[PDB]
Amino acid sequence: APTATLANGDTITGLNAIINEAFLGIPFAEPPVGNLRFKDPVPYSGSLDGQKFTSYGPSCMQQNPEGTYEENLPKAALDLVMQSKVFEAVSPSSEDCLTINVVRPPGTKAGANLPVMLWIFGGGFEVGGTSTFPPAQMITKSIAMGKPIIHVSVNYRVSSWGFLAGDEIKAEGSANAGLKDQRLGMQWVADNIAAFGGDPTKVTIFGESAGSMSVMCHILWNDGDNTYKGKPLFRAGIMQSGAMVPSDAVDGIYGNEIFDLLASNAGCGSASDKLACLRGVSSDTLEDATNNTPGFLAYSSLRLSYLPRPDGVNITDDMYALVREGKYANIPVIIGDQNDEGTFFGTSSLNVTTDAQAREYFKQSFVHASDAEIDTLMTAYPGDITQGSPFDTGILNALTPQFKRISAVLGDLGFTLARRYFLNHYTGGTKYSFLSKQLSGLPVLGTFHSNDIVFQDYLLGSGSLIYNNAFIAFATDLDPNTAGLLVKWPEYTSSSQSGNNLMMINALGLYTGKDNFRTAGYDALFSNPPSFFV
Ligand SMILES: *[C@@H]1O[C@H](CO)[C@@H](O)[C@H](O)[C@H]1NC(C)=O
Ligand SMILES: *[C@@H]1O[C@H](CO)[C@@H](O)[C@H](O)[C@H]1NC(C)=O
Repeated sequence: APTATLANGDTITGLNAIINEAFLGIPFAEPPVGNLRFKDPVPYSGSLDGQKFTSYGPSCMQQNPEGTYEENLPKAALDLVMQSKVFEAVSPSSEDCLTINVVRPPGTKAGANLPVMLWIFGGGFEVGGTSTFPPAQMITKSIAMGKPIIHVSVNYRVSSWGFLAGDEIKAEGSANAGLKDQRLGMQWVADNIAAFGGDPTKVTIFGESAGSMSVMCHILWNDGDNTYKGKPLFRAGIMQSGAMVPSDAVDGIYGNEIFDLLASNAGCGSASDKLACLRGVSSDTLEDATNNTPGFLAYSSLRLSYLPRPDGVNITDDMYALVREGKYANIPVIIGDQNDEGTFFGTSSLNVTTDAQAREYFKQSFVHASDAEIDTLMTAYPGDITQGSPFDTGILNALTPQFKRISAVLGDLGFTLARRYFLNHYTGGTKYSFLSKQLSGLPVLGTFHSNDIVFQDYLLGSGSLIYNNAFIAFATDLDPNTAGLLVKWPEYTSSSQSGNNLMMINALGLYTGKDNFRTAGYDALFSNPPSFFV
């Protein structure tokens, strides 16, 4: 059985899985229960000496997503969403969930000094666990290419438990507990990964969906100061679908509104101090109260109930303003998207069939947008069913007359043109961007949000060349191009550059292209980015 002795001298045992060795379920913070609820995580004080860490612990508490998709998707599309599992609640779950997991090449030991890939999971900041993202395909591929890596994944608090907001959270200085969980997991790696064979100065953080939005928050955290004990906590970042979070400050209208609603639902509506009251209620009361605020696949969709918000302390301002003001870590980044990011989210508003209904849906999801702004938005993404997402499928996939334009707006603001805005203002390091069209022709969803998880962790396809091989090459060497792929990946300087600046994936292989599509959407959306915050 593998062993490792932590920085403090505790010797722990892990698991020999033949194709790798796993140290699963190590606690890194005190259980955030009772009056530690919603507060910053506290370092685990306690001995792990003599203990065995052979299985994943429970995930943190999950919010029910509230989707209807399983009755509107064709069997082919549905089979693939079932597989990524990013839109499902994980089980088992517990408030005592803050554990970290280290998975390494067989025969690895202290002094091997391998690059470390730190994975951050993320379904809508409301669901997810580390147990649903198998490290074995990434590790087996790293060994095969002679660039072995260690895979570390960290649990963090999602939903009310991890991202409650409003005036009282703000006053107490407890905003964005979930991101602080991740950050403390990063410090733990800085202080203990050398004992497992890793090199703390070679950490690349990567994630997909809310986990990718998290990597962006970590680049902007403390105005871009990512150092811990005179060293950087990470040297590179990979963002699979997700850039800045389009959100109002922690004490803005919706953060407050969801707080009041949750406190009433938990039976704290008449408390003078609602946080004290919420730390008093039972785990079941808190879970039920949370499940009475909207889940991300409900009609509110990406007007998310729980998500990272600027607090003036650790995320000091509006994340678009921080990016154009240069307040970020200076690291090399890979950031990319699936071609049809918003189609899965489009299944939430399938009762919107007319333009007037569409106008009301945009006006209620974006409360800061003026009519003029909503008018420009609907001109940039017209009703014309050939111009929506799944992109370039003509008259196909139009579940409703508005499904494809709502899907185009959600995909772009949430993920695809938010990446372009970052790439056009980030000068912190070399930029590499990709866009996948691997699943072209898949009915209703196209190359949908989270399909990369299947080809990164379960199956091999043209996309695995980027999701495994290029990402291991980037983690090791800080250049994707050492993977030795058939196509050379172009460095991205800006969307207006001459020449191909995007690595692209189709059903058969890789090729390059340009990030110059839907410029009208990009100007409707990002001329004044606050107008479309939630
Ligand atoms: C948040 O910001 C303050 C400085 O404003 C700092 O003292 C604190 O440690 C930061 N928290 C984290 C988790 O980095
Ligand atoms: C669609 O359904 C939601 C509830 O699921 C409702 O609140 C909303 O107003 C409906 N919109 C239209 C245009 O029917």
